[PDB]
Amino acid sequence: MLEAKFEEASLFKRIIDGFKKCVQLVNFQCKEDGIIAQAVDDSRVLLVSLEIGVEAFQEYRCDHPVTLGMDLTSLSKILRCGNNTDTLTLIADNTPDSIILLFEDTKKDRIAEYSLKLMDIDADFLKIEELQYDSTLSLPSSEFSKIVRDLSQLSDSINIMITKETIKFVADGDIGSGSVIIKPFVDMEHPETSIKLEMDQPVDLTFGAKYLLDIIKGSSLSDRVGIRLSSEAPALFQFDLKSGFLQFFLAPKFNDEE
Amino acid sequence: MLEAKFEEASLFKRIIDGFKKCVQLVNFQCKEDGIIAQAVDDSRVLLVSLEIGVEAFQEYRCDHPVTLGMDLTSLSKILRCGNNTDTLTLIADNTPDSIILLFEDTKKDRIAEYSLKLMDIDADFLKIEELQYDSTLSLPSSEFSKIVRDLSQLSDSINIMITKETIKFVADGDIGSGSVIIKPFVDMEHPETSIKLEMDQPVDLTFGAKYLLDIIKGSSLSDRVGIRLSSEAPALFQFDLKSGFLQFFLAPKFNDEE
Amino acid sequence: MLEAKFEEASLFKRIIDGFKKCVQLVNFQCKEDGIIAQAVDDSRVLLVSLEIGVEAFQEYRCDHPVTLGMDLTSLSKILRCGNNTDTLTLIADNTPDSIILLFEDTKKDRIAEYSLKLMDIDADFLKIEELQYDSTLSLPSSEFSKIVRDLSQLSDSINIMITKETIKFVADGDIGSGSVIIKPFVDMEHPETSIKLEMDQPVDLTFGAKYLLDIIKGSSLSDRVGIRLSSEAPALFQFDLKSGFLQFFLAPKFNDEE
Repeated sequence: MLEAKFEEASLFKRIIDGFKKCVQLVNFQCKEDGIIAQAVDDSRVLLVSLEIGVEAFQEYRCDHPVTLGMDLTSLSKILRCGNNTDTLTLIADNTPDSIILLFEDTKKDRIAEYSLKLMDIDADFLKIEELQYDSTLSLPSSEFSKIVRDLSQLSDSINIMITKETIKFVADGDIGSGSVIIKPFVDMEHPETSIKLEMDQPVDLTFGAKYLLDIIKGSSLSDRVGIRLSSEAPALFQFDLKSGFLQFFLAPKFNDEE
Repeated sequence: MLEAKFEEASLFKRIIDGFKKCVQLVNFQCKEDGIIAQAVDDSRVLLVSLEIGVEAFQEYRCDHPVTLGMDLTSLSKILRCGNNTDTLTLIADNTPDSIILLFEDTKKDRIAEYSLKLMDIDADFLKIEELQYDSTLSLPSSEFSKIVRDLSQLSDSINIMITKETIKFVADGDIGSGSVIIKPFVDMEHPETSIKLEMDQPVDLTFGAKYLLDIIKGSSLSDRVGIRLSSEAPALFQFDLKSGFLQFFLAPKFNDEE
Repeated sequence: MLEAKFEEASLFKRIIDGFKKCVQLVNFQCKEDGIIAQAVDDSRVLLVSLEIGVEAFQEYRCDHPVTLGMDLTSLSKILRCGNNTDTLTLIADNTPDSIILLFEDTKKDRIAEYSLKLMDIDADFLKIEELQYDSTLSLPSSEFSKIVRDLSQLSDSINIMITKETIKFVADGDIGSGSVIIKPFVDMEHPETSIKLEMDQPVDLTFGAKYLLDIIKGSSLSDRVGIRLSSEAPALFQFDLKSGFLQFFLAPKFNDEE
């Protein structure tokens, strides 16, 4: 058996929106200590990796490990079916015929029960996070989202450049160009808004804006976004959940296509 | 002559939205005691039947009966032309060249007058309400609307099932399934929200979701919705107006297409 | 050099929306005393003419005259890139390679700099305002906008008719007709809302609704709209800026196409 009760369905809804772009079908490995899920896009340049621990649920129980393969368009369709604030419960049995999603509101009446037919997916799981990235920064998710959205209208390629205490986002395109330059600082009235940066090596990488636009919709899960960039590996964009994370690994455009 | 002054145009606007889906042209029989109107969809599985009495107007006068045949797309276009709160007045003469819609706001200046060319429709009027239905229920229009909207994304056929004190809405589809189960109760703090049910015979009927989605947009006219279901007749969905009603008769899917 | 600092980017954004409809590329002549710009639509029936004086800026400096030819779709794309309240600064040099747009918010950090490649446009500048128009009226921009939007759904041609103290807007079309009749008055509690009219000659002109819909989006720049109409010239619709204007000259439909 498996019973995972979210305190508010909105968290699961936004987690799956993190995947609803950018990728199609997903395996959800539920183990005794929580849920992991991974998904690669078709061009195989962006991996989405979710980890929800037990404390991020209001209740959680998994007797044996169980893998739930799900169509994200169909699961999203099912996930529009409550309020954001209803307690959504995932329920499955030993070898799962299908997953069962059980909503419940503050008015304990009229409980709604959906069921998603589970598909079969072959689980090629990737561990591609490095130990050392060339630079690490963190900034408010809102601010990263606006930078990406704005620059995405000038060209289809956004270029992130890190020098000593200087983070430069640039898009040069046919019509024109744009450049947002941010610098590290500590806001004392609100550590909400600070911009942290550790630079071990300057970086100059360029990413497709399609994918950065995909990545920034995790802003609805975390106040802040962590960006680990490296010339030797895909870049990592991390949104921290209440004891968990949603991660986007994105490969930069190559040298000759910059 | 005919002068029918709505206190607020929004009521007429929402009544015609009740028809703007699901059907195209409509006859409006205006008699000394108010307005009736009827309209069948093309597949001839859903009838929309409106009755507005005199008291639902702020003023009403009809010397002789008169039938106003109207294109609902065109009348809707005309009906976007004020505020929701302006006093809309229908005006016609003995044998009507066309209908005249006269708006007026709280600032008695700049009055706006539209005219809709009347068409010719042959009035095949249907009296298909039964005396006894197998079961009758009533529930808040908001709640019925959310049930229908949610379940409509899983399959194109919603199945209503009434057993002793148990009302079950179910959609099973290709991707998955959903089931909302409600039970009768009396809310004392708010009779707004109660769920009434009289069951003389259990029912198990299945309706096309296209049409239930059409039906639920009468939620903007009434706090509550009344559903009379029967295996021997089309189901009746009723929204009560201030001394009147908007009714949807919907034929269930047949036995072999369930 | 040229440095023109708007106190709020929203003004420039709305000015360019005034052009984003109805016309494609535009020359902006910046001289020592401010900015002028002109643009004709393809059918050559509507001219848009902007004049921003120095006081409409929070800061302004232009050493020598300079013409900035801009793609309005591309400049609009760039103009979605801040907040409405950031101080947008236009910057160019003696002979301009391209225009530079520099945003700045209340939080003086992270300043964003865009650049629009300038095109080459041949400046056929028109001075088509008359001395005497047949009639002049002024009314709230909101009210003119609603009249146009409403009447635009009945036909594609709106007909403005001015008699002694009577301003009549009419659209007769295939489906039906509509007519808004306004009359001059002075509101004392709010000169905001008054309707002024000087009639030297009655007018009966008819305008394509495509273009009136284009014209009314200047409502976001001025509380009021001034309409000079004449049978001997294109009609002039004027929105007054804080020491400036946005003007729409629109040729009426001819006599035989009324």
